[PDB]
Amino acid sequence: SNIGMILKERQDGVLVLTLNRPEKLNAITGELLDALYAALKEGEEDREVRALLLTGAGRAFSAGQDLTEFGDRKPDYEAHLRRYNRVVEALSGLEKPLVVAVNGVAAGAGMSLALWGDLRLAAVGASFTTAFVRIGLVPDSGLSFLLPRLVGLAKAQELLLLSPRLSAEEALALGLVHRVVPAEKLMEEALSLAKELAQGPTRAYALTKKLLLETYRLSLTEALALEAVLQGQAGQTQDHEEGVRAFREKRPPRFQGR
Amino acid sequence: SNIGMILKERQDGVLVLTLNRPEKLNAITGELLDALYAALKEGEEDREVRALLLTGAGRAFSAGQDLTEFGDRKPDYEAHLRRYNRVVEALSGLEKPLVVAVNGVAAGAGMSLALWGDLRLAAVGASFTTAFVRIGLVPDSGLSFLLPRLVGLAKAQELLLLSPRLSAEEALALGLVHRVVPAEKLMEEALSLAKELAQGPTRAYALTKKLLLETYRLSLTEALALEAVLQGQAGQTQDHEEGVRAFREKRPPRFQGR
Amino acid sequence: SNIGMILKERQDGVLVLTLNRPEKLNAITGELLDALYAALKEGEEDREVRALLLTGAGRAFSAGQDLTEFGDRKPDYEAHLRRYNRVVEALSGLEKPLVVAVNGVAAGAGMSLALWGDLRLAAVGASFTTAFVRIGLVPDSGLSFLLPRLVGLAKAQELLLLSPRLSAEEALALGLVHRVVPAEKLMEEALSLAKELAQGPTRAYALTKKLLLETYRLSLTEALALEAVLQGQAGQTQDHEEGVRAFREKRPPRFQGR
Repeated sequence: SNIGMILKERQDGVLVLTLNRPEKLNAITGELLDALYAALKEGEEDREVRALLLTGAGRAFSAGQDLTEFGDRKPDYEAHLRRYNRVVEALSGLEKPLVVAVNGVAAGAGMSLALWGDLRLAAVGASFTTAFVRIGLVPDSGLSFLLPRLVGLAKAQELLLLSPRLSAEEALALGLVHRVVPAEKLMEEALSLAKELAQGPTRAYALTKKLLLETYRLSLTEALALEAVLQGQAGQTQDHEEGVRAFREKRPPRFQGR
Repeated sequence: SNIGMILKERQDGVLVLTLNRPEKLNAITGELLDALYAALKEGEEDREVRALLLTGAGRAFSAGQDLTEFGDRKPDYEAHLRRYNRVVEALSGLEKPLVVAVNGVAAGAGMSLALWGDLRLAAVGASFTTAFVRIGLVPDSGLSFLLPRLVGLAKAQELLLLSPRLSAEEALALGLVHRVVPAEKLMEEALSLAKELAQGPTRAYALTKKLLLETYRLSLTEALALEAVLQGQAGQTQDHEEGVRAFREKRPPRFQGR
Repeated sequence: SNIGMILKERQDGVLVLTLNRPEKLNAITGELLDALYAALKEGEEDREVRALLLTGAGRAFSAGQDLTEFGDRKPDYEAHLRRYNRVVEALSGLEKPLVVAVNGVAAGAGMSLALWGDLRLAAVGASFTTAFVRIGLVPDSGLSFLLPRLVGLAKAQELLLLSPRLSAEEALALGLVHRVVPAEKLMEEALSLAKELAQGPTRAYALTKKLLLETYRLSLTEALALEAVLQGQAGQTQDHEEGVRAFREKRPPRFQGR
């Protein structure tokens, strides 16, 4: 066990975060979410970290909200989500790339959290279930935002209203993940990809993520203006100067994340 | 025939609505749309109804607008659509799940209407054609909203600008429908699914539909806030209390739609 | 060579535009963009033009921005994009249909430009690479707007963050293009399609493009209102009157683009 249930380890330029309540299928609590927030913040502030990798301990990625967090009192989910929505905000705006390695079941808010990865891998055997509807709830933790963007509205309707269990291979066909790998190889493959990202142009990744997060709500005119502003920022980086020299020399760039 | 051209029948918890102008391929008129509005309203108000099913009589689902509704006068489609857009608003915001059973051709506004189903089935032999461009018109009745969300922008461009006729099997591959079934089994299968939905958590369905309708225009911050508000509502339902007990007991929930 | 690097030729009702810096893979410069703007404007103003076709000379469609346009000075990409974003605005709002024929590599802003076609064809052998990230930049020239709409967010993340090279066949599977044809047949097929569009209801195409450009940022209510306004305009065209007569007579319509 560990206090706060988020294991942390640095491998090169990668901060590896592991959801660690395996006896409860990494069920989500406010305590866990505070620890996840703190770990994301530490990774973003750490100049030795250029990428993050998120996975689960044990057989699950996460089964979603721990229903025992709430008393027998009529629940106040508006207040709970207003308090803990900052964690989704933190994932959404992370200024470093995030790889997610889905090692087992991802259900409810566990599915929400997994889908915040920029690049997502699943083990053979892993699964995704929206789950909320089976207990009379709506999608939360950003799932109503992410799912239609990732899989389109037609599949989002079916997945949310009927809550089927999806295999890793079905997840891959829909865009819930980018790659499926055998369970014994998932962490090796996810870490290799995270290490490659940790050598990449971290600022260009950060700014690209911002453009993607906003794309659907902007007019074309607004999107062009935002592209201009963020490209202005990316153009002033040391990494852009390096990138131009490496292309002229037809060699690999040596990026530093600034 | 029936006055207003919308047949209504209740089977258990399902209101079955049938477009009924088969001699004109269920062509849409203002009269028909007023009758459809009234039937949707009655179904939403009826405490014995937990789901709706929409289909067509005869060989078509609907061939779209009846061009004979308009005189030889220069038409005023802005005024016509401003008057009848309330029917699309009613479909979009329905606080009960809607199944559509596409029994034959769905063209123009008939395609628009079919695509408002939450879950959509087509018969083998049915077809979808955007059609508007073939008479020099633009998509209406919400088709410009729904089509890019359901099939993505690339397919929406082709479907709208070239107006190909799509088979049921092509519709399934694009996400225009969720299932294809033999013509003789379509109503049995669509009714079975509607009856399953009529046993489900109707409030969670209603509130999920609201999140989906708004998802693309919201910022992540706004989407999180709306998730919090609607989850607060879903959390106060009798069905959520039931859903938690049924999960703890690992048995099927017995939902009532409140 | 030609001054401004945009070849122009009219074939029937089609203005054919060819990017013409083949020795530099049709690399984009401000000079080229001014010439492209001017050619789009001339085609839109020309009453003998009902469709446009855009392609590249030589082995590339376009390799994107010419990095030699900028001095050794710290670049100001915000000012550069604010100046040249009008060209993307011009493509986005074109009141005639645009076919793109991707004859070879489309990278960076060359990929951006190709994806503004309403209908897009690629040669066998052509390729698409987002490219910006390889020099530490973000997507520009509307690519952050178009790519998630065309391929969905999951594929847009991978394509932008990892910048794989996509084959024509991969592009087709994602929706980056609508058709793949042998290199020796690309211009014949693209011209045939452009000529068909040049016989179509040009106003309905123009107004449909406007609805598509706005669809994701509008509420359903706003989208319905915009459908009403634009359908009102389309309904007053000579082509709509023709379209109704041709459907009643079950013969091909003879559209004029007004």
